[PDB]
Amino acid sequence: HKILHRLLQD
Amino acid sequence: KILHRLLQD
Amino acid sequence: SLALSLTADQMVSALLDAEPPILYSTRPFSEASMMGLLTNLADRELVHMINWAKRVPGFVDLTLHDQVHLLECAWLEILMIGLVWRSMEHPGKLLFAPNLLLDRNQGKCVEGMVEIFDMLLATSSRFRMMNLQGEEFVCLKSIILLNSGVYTFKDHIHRVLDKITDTLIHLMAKAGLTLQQQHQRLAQLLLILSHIRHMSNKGMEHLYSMKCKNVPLSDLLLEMLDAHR
Amino acid sequence: SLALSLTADQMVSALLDAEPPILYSEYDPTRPFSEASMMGLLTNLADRELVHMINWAKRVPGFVDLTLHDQVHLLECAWLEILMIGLVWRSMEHPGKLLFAPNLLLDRNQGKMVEIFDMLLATSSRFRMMNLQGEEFVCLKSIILLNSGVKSLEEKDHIHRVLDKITDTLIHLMAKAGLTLQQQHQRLAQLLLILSHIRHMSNKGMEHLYSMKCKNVVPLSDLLLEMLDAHR
Ligand SMILES: CC(C)Cn1nc2c(C(F)(F)F)cccc2c1-c1ccc(O)cc1O
Ligand SMILES: CC(C)Cn1nc2c(C(F)(F)F)cccc2c1-c1ccc(O)cc1O
Repeated sequence: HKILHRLLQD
Repeated sequence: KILHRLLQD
Repeated sequence: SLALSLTADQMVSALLDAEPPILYSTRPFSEASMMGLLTNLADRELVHMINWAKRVPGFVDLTLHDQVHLLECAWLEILMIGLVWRSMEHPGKLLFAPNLLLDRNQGKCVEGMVEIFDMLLATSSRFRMMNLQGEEFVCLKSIILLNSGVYTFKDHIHRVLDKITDTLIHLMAKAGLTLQQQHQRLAQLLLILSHIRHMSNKGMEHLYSMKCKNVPLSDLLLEMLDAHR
Repeated sequence: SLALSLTADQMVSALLDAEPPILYSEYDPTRPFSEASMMGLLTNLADRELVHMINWAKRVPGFVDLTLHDQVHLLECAWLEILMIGLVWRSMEHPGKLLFAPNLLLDRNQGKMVEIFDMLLATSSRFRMMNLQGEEFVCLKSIILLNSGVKSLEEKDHIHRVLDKITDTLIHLMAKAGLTLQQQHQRLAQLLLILSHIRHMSNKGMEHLYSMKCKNVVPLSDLLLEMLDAHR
């Protein structure tokens, strides 16, 4: 997984 | 330079 | 997609509204001090950029994986065009932040940095001699986000891009430019994106060198960097 | 000058007949592959194209108006971009294939190189869907030559005038083709956005063939070693 996946997700 | 002379010619 | 139904002036407003703020950062010389400051700044900016991108019309309509791809591909270009924009009123200066203005004499002390500093300063002057407008700037930014990774992999993105082109023209027209001046300015603006891409690639390389040559890098910064490998 | 005093039709005319020839590779199907040897084919092909590109650049309106040092700079900066867009143009009618030469058609299934391949393939696919025309292609190619690398630096202003000139030619071409104003503007942008992708492929490739050099394997003509070195 990746941090970008999370931040964009929000 | 090779390019320099080529440009001259 | 909502973006396609927006009017030119609605489009311009949404972009202005999604605009991230100008963040704040000891005259930096040496790799450590300069890169410590530059990375920290970029770290915080990336969080704003991400939430900015989510407010660019059409972007949200893409799958998460596609959003991730475009961000990974364009992040440094978007940081650089912002930097260049901020530096317009400061000839020979790079305004990384209101409290951090560097000139080329500081890039000189960092191996393989001055060349990129010079490139950024040149683009900044170019923007300036063109009287680049803020509304124009935001349009270029969205274009970079959507275009840079569109061929790195479609219809949707291309139409939204066309939409943005309509918006740029609309703006120049609203500014009183003639038809000829419109397509000439349009071309000039877009020709600079090629240079923006160039500075990003050379910068990305410089960073890989910095990474392997080990300043500490955030995990986010590390992931964005590895995306370009 | 003369470049500045040309009609759009004269401009398109100049560029068209200034076009370089399509060269053949040394590819031989009866001969075994090899990453190194297959690279030898590409470098050899590219090296011979450069000599033609050098003489093509001289016939790009307003290019010879520049000092030699500025001509060298522009070439050093754009050489690979120009080879790649020429390559992409040659491969338009060959979906999933890259036509390096009439006797050398390659698909992504070959190379060590695939990533850059897909970028070129994607670009060529872009030309097809846009139905890019030859007249438009020669304009894009001359724009790259003048744009990619742009005191007495009044040469910069001269390059810009020529660039504005070519922009008018593009619009002139689209208009005569029957496009509405909106369609012209849009198509102009679409073409210019592609140049950004060409710059990218150039930089990726440049960093790649830099390794090949250091990797001490593939032969590089002293001209390629020069051009490459310009980017380091
Ligand atoms: C520090 C890095 C994550 C971002 N960065 N990098 C820059 C470079 C170079 F290291 F690639 F050479 C040169 C010039 C600016 C660079 C930036 C950068 C750009 C914009 C910004 O707002 C903050 C930055 O650190
Ligand atoms: C071999 C080099 C001088 C030129 N080159 N390199 C290419 C690459 C890569 F090695 F960078 F990966 C990928 C695809 C094409 C490449 C070319 C090349 C481009 C156009 C052309 O007419 C001939 C070429 O060898």
